[PDB]
Amino acid sequence: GADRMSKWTSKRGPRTFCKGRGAKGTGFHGRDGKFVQIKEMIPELVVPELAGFKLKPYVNYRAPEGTDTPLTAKQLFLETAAPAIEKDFKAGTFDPEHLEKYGFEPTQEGKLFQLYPKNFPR
Amino acid sequence: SKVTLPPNYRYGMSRPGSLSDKRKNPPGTRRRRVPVEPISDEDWHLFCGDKVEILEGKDAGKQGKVVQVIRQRNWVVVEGLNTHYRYVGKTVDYRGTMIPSEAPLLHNQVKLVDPTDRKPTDVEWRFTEAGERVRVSTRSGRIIPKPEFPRADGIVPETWIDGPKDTSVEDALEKTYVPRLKTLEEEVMEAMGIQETRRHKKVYWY
Amino acid sequence: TVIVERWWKVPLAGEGRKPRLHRRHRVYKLVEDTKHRPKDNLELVLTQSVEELGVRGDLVSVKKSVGRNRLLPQGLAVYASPENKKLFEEEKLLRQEG
Amino acid sequence: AWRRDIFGRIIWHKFKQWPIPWYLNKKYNRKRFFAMPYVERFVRMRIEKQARIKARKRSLERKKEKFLQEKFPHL
Amino acid sequence: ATSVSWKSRTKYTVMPVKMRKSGGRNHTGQIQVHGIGGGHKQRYRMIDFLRFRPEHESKPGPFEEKVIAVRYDPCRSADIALVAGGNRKRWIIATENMKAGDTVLNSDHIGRMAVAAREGDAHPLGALPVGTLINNVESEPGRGAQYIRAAGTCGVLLRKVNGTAIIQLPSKRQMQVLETCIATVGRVSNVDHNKRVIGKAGRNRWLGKRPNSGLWQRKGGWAGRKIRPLPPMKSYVKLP
Amino acid sequence: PLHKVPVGLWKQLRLWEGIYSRLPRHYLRSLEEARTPTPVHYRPHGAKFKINPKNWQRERVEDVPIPVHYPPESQLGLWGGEGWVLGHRYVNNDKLSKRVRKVWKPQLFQRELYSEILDKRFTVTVTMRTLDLIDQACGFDFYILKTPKEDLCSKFGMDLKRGMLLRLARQDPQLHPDDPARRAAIYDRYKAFVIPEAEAEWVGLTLDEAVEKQRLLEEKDPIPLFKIFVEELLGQLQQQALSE
RNA sequence: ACCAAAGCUAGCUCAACAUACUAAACAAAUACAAAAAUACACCAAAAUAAAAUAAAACAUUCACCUAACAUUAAAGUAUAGGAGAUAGAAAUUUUUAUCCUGACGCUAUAGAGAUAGUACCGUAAGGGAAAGAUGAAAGAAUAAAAUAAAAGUAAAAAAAAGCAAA
RNA sequence: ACGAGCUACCCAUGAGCAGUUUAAAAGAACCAACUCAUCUAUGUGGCAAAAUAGUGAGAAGACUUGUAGGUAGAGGUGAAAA
RNA sequence: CUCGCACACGCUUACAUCAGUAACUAAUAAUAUACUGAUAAUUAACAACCAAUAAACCAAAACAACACUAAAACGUUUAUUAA
Ligand SMILES: [Mg+2]
Ligand SMILES: [Mg+2]
Ligand SMILES: [Mg+2]
Ligand SMILES: [Mg+2]
Ligand SMILES: [Mg+2]
Ligand SMILES: [Mg+2]
Ligand SMILES: [Mg+2]
Ligand SMILES: [Mg+2]
Ligand SMILES: [Mg+2]
Ligand SMILES: [Mg+2]
Ligand SMILES: [Mg+2]
Ligand SMILES: [Mg+2]
Ligand SMILES: [Mg+2]
Ligand SMILES: [Mg+2]
Ligand SMILES: [Mg+2]
Ligand SMILES: [Mg+2]
Ligand SMILES: [Mg+2]
Ligand SMILES: [Mg+2]
Ligand SMILES: [Mg+2]
Ligand SMILES: [Mg+2]
Ligand SMILES: [Mg+2]
Ligand SMILES: [Mg+2]
Ligand SMILES: [Mg+2]
Ligand SMILES: [Mg+2]
Ligand SMILES: [Mg+2]
Ligand SMILES: [Mg+2]
Ligand SMILES: [Mg+2]
Ligand SMILES: [Mg+2]
Ligand SMILES: [Mg+2]
Ligand SMILES: [Mg+2]
Ligand SMILES: [Mg+2]
Ligand SMILES: [Mg+2]
Ligand SMILES: [Mg+2]
Ligand SMILES: [Mg+2]
Ligand SMILES: [Mg+2]
Repeated sequence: GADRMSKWTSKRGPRTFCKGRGAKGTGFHGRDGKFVQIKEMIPELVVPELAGFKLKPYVNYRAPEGTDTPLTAKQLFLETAAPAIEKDFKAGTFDPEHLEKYGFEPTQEGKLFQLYPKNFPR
Repeated sequence: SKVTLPPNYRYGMSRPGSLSDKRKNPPGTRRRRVPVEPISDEDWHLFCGDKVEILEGKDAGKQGKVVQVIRQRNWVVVEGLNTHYRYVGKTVDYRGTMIPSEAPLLHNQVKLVDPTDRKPTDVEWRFTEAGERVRVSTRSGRIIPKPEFPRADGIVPETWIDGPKDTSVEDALEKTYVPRLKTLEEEVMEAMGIQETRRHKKVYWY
Repeated sequence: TVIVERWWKVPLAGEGRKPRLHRRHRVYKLVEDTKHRPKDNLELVLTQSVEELGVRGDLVSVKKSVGRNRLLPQGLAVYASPENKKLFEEEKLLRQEG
Repeated sequence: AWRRDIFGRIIWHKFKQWPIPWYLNKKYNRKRFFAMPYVERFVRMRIEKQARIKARKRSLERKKEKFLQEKFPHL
Repeated sequence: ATSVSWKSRTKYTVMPVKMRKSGGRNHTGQIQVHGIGGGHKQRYRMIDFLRFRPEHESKPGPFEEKVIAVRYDPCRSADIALVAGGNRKRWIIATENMKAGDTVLNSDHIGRMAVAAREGDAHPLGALPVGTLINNVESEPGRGAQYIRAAGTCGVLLRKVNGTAIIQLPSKRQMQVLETCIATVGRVSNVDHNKRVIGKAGRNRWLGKRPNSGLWQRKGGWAGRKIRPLPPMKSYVKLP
Repeated sequence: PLHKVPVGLWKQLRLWEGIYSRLPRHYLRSLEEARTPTPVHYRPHGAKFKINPKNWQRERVEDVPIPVHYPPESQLGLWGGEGWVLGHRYVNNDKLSKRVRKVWKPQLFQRELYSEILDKRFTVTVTMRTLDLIDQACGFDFYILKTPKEDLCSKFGMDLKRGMLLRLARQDPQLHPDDPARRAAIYDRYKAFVIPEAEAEWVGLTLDEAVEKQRLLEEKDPIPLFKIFVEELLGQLQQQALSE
């Protein structure tokens, strides 16, 4: 009989079995049967300029490392918002109702790169 | 990368993925299990690079420097003390280079020696008032410094020259992170001036 | 409604345990089917002056068919509960006194 | 979401991105996130099999510890 | 699995529609009728048995149509006829002497005087003479022609009483219906259908008749010449 | 090996642990209690002790309920607590004769019933027993509000009871918007079944429905940690200000 | 002298306690023809256990037979039974908290089927194995010691006559 | 529970039949491809758990055949051979 | 002596280059498409996925002129929307 442990790929079936190998789609089917490719569906690699970049894939061997201190939400908040909140509270202009001026986003549906829905691949 | 080993694996002073170990034990072998006394990481006081003395064997009372330790079989090996002689250069019609290799030894046969009186002592772990855990001898009552040993890579930080593809120490240790509330994507877009006005539509998740 | 009785006796269980039922306890005998009995007669208090039965304010005994299909659905009569009977009794009292 | 498939297991079903709501989806509507009454028996077998595996692992470890203590009487 | 019927076509069309035969099997897939299957491919020509169907409600009176062609229908024994009136054409059941270019009248009017019964015309049963040969008889008003349809077969009007018509079917049974039921006059086409001779066992297979089973069954008490009396009149009128 | 807990207590332990423990206490106790349903297909005997005719001795005798199978379509109507009796019987009523599988079924009727509180006509399938119970209770509303769950044995009946209780407790003007006097008269005669709102919306709910309702009530979006950190920082700043 | 033989371990079994019970992995893809990112729906279903057997046959009956109330007694008693085989209570009584948990269980034809539900056998449901042995060190194989003890052969074919022996 | 990928019968969708004699595509005739399997001889742990060689019957039809679907055992299907 | 080339279905690297074959596969050797190891390979134009909604439309394929019966798969156009 046929195998069962082997993977069921597109090479193991008839002509009518044309299964994808995992690549993402890049368009749809047009009018006369051709494939219409959508430009926005094709990823655009945002590659920076490395001409003046003074860093290398390897570090110096004598360079010391540091104690592992993974970044947490508490540390990020202390670094980005705690000084501003403290200064505003000392000044007396602090407004608990409005926090959008401090980087807080009440709703993610407005901006481009959303965090919980994860609108961006990488 | 790491190699996987069967539970019925015997350690023979050879790298598990090495050709010699592969030829000694093929992937289809499962030998009898040897009894190994359970010694924890907090009670293993025999390190690599320290001077030790030999209790029993042909070289009774001789002292040597530890060169390797195998925690799986509780083995400690010293350089050129407990030795058997073997030929390494073997050909069809020539032989030579008969070198003395050395057999492993157990923790019950090897005990640490303090550098003060050079006499055998028993090592017990103690907690210092400075927050450090250093081995303290009991026969004499002195601390034994950690035997710093060179790593297997073979390079010492004191003499290192940067290649074309190595960062300088100042560049590697330079701090340029500004902890704001923007994603890497948003920061890169702002830095490179990529302007995007239109936004995503409603997407249902289920 | 069919009423059935077990052919075999079930062993006792007095501590509150469920009786140990067996396959032989699934054998039943139809002692009586209630649909074949002479059905009782429904008593209703009239609320309107009906031609066939009588005047509003009387307890009349009509069969369940007409009681459930004609008197009650159309509001021509009500049940003979004590609460409903007290209201008719007081209505009769005031009608007699005035 | 923590779902319960037809095999009785508790899985973490990740959500996929769709252009139409869940009640209008041909492919999603025929999926089943619930267990039929005939799955409790197999769930019980799974529980008992895992319990047996854990119990015999514990017994093996206890026997190994006792054998090591007998072989090395350093006490 | 369960199969779906081929008869999913809500729009009436003149062109023949392709049909999927099923030999005795029900929707489940098991045989319910034996001796059916392996015939010739056929296309179904939809027949409008409601002869009096005015094109628009604005003119619900009698109307005249013209016969375009009388053609062969594989799905029935009789020949069909294409009749065109206004902006639509319909397949009807051809009578004994329908030809191309003929004129047919479809009416729903009943008068005190009987109408001269033509062959292709369709009139209500209350307007036809007492001794008229009819076909495509309709049971309830506005229901359709379920009764006599086979080639050459025709019923005979017997008597009209109390606004109610009585007919005699080809099975010699009396059928009582309302006098307003529309029925076509005359014998159905292909009057020589009973005299056809199947030349060989292969023509039956062409028609789609599988051979009978070879199992020998002893006759029971059902067999024998049962001289039974004619069944009583089948009445469709609703007496209050 | 052996389970620590017998398999019989698995359901009770599952009800005790998890979201099932967050259900209201009255609902939990209402499902925990198990009242015996009234005898319908079998005739009970009065005394607990009876004299054996052949032995002439007093012996204890008890009631063994006859298993009744309720088909799924019984939950869409009011069958009066009766259903299908699945059992065996002896042909010719002789023990030594054959044993035959037998199914006894109730006679179903399609009747329209009026609800005074809900002001609606329901076309439901009922039995002569249901109609007789309605007659004895002197009203469809009274019958529904009086007969408990174990005697109704209908999810539709439980839903009707829940709706009636909710309407009575809310004093809804939807009954007779233009007849306040009629509405008050209707509501006053059912005053014996007034239930507080905290318990009147959990009477005709199954376990799955109750779990879904509790999950919907407890469903809250996770508040961002920015709010927690801001509150903590404000508290620390207030403490520092007050300590100086 | 070949073939061969012997290890003592991997692990299993039965109970007690027990948190209170579908382990870890779940980046992406997974009930399209599973592991195939992406389009206007349809979803759900219940209806008694039967028989092999015992009654030396077999028709009424036939303990347990995947539904909790445990233990000491009442008691194999009252009862139910082609009153046969057999089935069988109840009223009423007894039961003092925890550790003291390991083994007059097996040692590779045994103990789990398990080195594994894997190879292999079937279209599928499904069935389902056998296989390990040196040494402190093989980073001691011009490698060292114990048995050379089964059947089968060789060393070493046979010389009238006979259940092969006495 | 699992089985109509073999086979029995249907449902869709396709495909084959060259030459000769006949106003013929006539369930006509000769005979190929093709489909069956009459008789004999080998084979009988075989090439083969049903074959080889020769010889035979049909070969425009109630014909052969590819793909896919359906009918499931107290049944299916059957030009009845249980 | 002559069952060859390709496609469909099916198997999945058994295909190609180099090297080795004491032994393992060929029912034996030689060596190798059938064993062993290393390294490479099948590149789309051919094939698969590749519009709906209403209306006009009875008129067979068999060189199809025109017919027989067993009545026969196979299509365009118009209008509205087709990223
Ligand atoms: Mg297989
Ligand atoms: Mg393929
Ligand atoms: Mg292919
Ligand atoms: Mg393209
Ligand atoms: Mg037909
Ligand atoms: Mg015809
Ligand atoms: Mg016949
Ligand atoms: Mg016959
Ligand atoms: Mg017997
Ligand atoms: Mg016997
Ligand atoms: Mg017998
Ligand atoms: Mg017998
Ligand atoms: Mg039994
Ligand atoms: Mg008796
Ligand atoms: Mg007897
Ligand atoms: Mg008791
Ligand atoms: Mg074993
Ligand atoms: Mg021997
Ligand atoms: Mg002799
Ligand atoms: Mg099939
Ligand atoms: Mg088939
Ligand atoms: Mg020819
Ligand atoms: Mg011929
Ligand atoms: Mg032959
Ligand atoms: Mg010859
Ligand atoms: Mg031939
Ligand atoms: Mg011939
Ligand atoms: Mg012939
Ligand atoms: Mg039988
Ligand atoms: Mg049969
Ligand atoms: Mg016969
Ligand atoms: Mg026979
Ligand atoms: Mg193969
Ligand atoms: Mg190769
Ligand atoms: Mg060879």
